[PDB]
Amino acid sequence: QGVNIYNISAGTSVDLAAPVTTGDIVTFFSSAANLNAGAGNPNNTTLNLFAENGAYLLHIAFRLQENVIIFNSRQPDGPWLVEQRVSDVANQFAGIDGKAMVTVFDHGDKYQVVINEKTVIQYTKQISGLTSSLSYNATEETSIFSTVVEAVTYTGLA
Amino acid sequence: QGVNIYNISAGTSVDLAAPVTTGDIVTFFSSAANLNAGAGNPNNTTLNLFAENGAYLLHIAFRLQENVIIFNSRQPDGPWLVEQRVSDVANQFAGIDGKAMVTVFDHGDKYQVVINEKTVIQYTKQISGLTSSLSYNATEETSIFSTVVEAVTYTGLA
Repeated sequence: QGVNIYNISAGTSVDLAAPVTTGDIVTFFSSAANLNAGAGNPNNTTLNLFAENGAYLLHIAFRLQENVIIFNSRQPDGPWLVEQRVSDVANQFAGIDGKAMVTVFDHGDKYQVVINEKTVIQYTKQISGLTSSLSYNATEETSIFSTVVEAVTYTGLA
Repeated sequence: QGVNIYNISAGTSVDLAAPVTTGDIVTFFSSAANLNAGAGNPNNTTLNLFAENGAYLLHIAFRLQENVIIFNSRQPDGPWLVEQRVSDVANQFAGIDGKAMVTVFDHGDKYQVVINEKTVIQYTKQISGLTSSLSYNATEETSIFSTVVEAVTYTGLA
């Protein structure tokens, strides 16, 4: 029903004009896929869906060195909750080369995360509610994505 | 439920591994928005959703010179049906500059077309059925989009 486009530069957040809720979709598009970049500190790149109060509803962290993708949630002044890990970063991106897209489906009780065309995990939510903002963090030298990542939300779907 | 990514170069078509049906979404992403390009011949750019038999379920033609976007449908060896026109090409793209995305929502009886963040038209279908393939046509010199346009489909939504 509705589409919104956001240009997110590395290390910045953006507020959504249309929050994402159950039944909605969000896709992060990177024109690059630097899977052979230097080590993160410790994260090479992070993608995040935030609640109205700034809590990390979904934190996606890519670490080339540890060679794993971490998924977690946490309140603004709170600790990371239960960590979910998916091993082999490059493997999750296989299929589409040179660029990448991370799509998150809000399924109410879980977040379905698809890297390129592969569903990497069905994340059981640890914090619920609507997604009010987004962020993409990484340094200028070791991000696995382009300096700018386009985020596109599809809302009013349910 | 499912995501598929296709790289479509100007003047080519691609077959979908997952056809698009009622409730599904397709987005064409262009890293450029050449709204000041030379005249089309007559189309500067066209985006198409095709049926299993190759019929044009939805034909989107951008003509800078005529300064209008045309929407129509037709069978492979048939004539264009009822033409729907939207005047002022640049106006439909306003809001997002430098790049562009055309999203099509298959609503069963109609196709909702969103250019960037603006719903440009609720197209009453003249030919029904599932979308089996996609295409992006334009010359190498006057397309309003980049040489390569990424198409992303979101299927299994209904």
